[PDB]
Amino acid sequence: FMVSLPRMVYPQPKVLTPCRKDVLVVTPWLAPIVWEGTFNIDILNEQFRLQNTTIGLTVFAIKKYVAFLKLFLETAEKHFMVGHRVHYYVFTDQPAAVPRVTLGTGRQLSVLEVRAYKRWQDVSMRRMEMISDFCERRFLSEVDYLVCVDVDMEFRDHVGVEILTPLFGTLHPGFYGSSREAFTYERRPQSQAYIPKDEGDFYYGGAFFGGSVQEVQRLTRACHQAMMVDQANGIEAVWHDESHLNKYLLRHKPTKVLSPEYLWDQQLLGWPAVLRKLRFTAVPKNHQAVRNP
Amino acid sequence: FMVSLPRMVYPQPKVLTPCRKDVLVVTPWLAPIVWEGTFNIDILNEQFRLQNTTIGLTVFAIKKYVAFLKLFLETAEKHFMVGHRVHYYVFTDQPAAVPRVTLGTGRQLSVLEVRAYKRWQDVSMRRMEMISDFCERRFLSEVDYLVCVDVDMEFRDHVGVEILTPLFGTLHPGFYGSSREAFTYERRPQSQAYIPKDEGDFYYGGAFFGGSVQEVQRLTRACHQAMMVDQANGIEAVWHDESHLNKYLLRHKPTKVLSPEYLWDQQLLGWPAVLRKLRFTAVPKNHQAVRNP
Ligand SMILES: O=c1ccn([C@@H]2O[C@H](COP(=O)(O)OP(=O)(O)O)[C@@H](O)[C@H]2O)c(=O)[nH]1
Ligand SMILES: O=c1ccn([C@@H]2O[C@H](COP(=O)(O)OP(=O)(O)O)[C@@H](O)[C@H]2O)c(=O)[nH]1
Ligand SMILES: [Mn+2]
Ligand SMILES: [Mn+2]
Repeated sequence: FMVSLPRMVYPQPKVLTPCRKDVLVVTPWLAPIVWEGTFNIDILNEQFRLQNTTIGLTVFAIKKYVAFLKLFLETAEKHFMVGHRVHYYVFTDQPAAVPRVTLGTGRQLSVLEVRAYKRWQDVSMRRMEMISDFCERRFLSEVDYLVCVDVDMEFRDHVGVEILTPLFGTLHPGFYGSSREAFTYERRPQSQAYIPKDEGDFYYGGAFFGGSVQEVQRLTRACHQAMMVDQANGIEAVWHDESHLNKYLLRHKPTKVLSPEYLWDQQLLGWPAVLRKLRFTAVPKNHQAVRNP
Repeated sequence: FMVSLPRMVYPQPKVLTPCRKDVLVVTPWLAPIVWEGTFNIDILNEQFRLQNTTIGLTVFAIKKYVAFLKLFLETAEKHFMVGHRVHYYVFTDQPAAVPRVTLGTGRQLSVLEVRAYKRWQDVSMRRMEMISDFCERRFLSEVDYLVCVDVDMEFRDHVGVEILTPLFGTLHPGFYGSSREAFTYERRPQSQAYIPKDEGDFYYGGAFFGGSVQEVQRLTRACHQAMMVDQANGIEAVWHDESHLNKYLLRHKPTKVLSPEYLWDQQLLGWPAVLRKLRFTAVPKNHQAVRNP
């Protein structure tokens, strides 16, 4: 914990030059918004390697979504926390369908067998319960941070220790330039996910969040308990786990926010100038086909 | 610790508008640089009041510097952490010379009697030993954060919970626009404070640093132990405690950096456009007169 950095030679920070002139790089509660140009990865790598950091990555591959694992894991090997200790946790109803992907040194993979729900909405929402539960089973004793992502994705560029913090969310790529009234929060007061039209900082994506194990256990437990209240009341939030994630992060502000570099869809949104890197991207899929037998 | 924010109405953060176009607002290790325009103090106040935060302020008033206490404490009452629990710790060789300043509710003051050294350099440097020591005597059991400042100063504007973080330093007002080779770090390899010409992020001021009690105890202990090594080797760093502070913060990066709004000298430097507020400022003094009998 008490550990000195070695001597390093790198460019001097420039106090009187903004690191970005086109985007917000800090939230109003002083959380960094992580864009390329904001960080020197050499300094961050040193800080996190000196603390012997282990990062857990959770991914759900239930029913037909096992098809996405090979690309997901291959590309994670090229781009996700390279040089750091990584533990992948693949949650699936089909252990035998997990592809045999070759891992770099210091990286391991565990297959966690879980039930499949019929409705895609329930598969998506029940990730919160399943993550919270495994926080006691394994994660508290095995990793320092958890990164919780969608599987229908691939890494195309660096995703590293710059994201690590007690609690982070990611700007949804559909909404980063939108006004809060256009955000697709849950708007029915009868749901635990309700956010009024005059509230909201950002629209966070359900496909990429994380933090310390303690903060992720808190978040996932809270979202699951809220879902259960909604279920008892006969209501399902408009965007499922993402709606609840958004309510949680409004009331418990994240300590870093990831830019849409970290959660993108090039088919739908192209490659705008404001994105210097496209790091973690959607794999094209046919919702109706892939979500049903 | 687990505490939800209430509903709040405030302006939506603007993802595609920088909060400052003229200054760096985040370090390359993703620490916020605190300037006006970077923070919504209403959100921060909520976060810190929900955690029932107590802030300790240490100040040394040794020998003739007791004269600075009345203005220092009066202006702290107007501007420093108003609304939060505050404990002032006045270190002095003359308990009876501490002025009777009226305090707001939830704010208290303790007088800590310490020895006076002859040389101003030693008075300044021995603050590290004295702070580290009182971390066990009182601070661990009494406060959450410590703010450690010069007494030859006055508050002129808000200094609040925006500064609070595990470890912070402040940009020295003489050097915030300077290249690292112009920084007045200790440049003799025989001193524990030595920093080579090609290293250094910022020139931090010895007059304003702080953090959690744990991190402040670490810092002050390390700087005192380094001073003692230098003393045994017959060398005194060029800028005394400030030199050692700079070496420490180079190797243990702060989690926030305060802009020179928080440490200014209007007589020497005026009021540049880049400073929207002048918060904590030098009181004009005659070094030779005030540092000697
Ligand atoms: O049949 C399913 C449906 C969903 N998921 C998981 O739930 C996540 C969220 O669903 P999806 O990616 O379909 O949501 P979208 O990105 O299309 O909104 C997926 O990435 C998978 O990890 C799954 O494993 N199987
Ligand atoms: O005789 C002295 C000399 C120094 N100090 C303390 O040490 C700090 C640092 O010294 P000073 O302010 O003279 O340094 P400068 O700001 O002029 O570099 C002061 O603010 C006081 O808190 C003191 O109390 N008495
Ligand atoms: Mn998806
Ligand atoms: Mn001073």
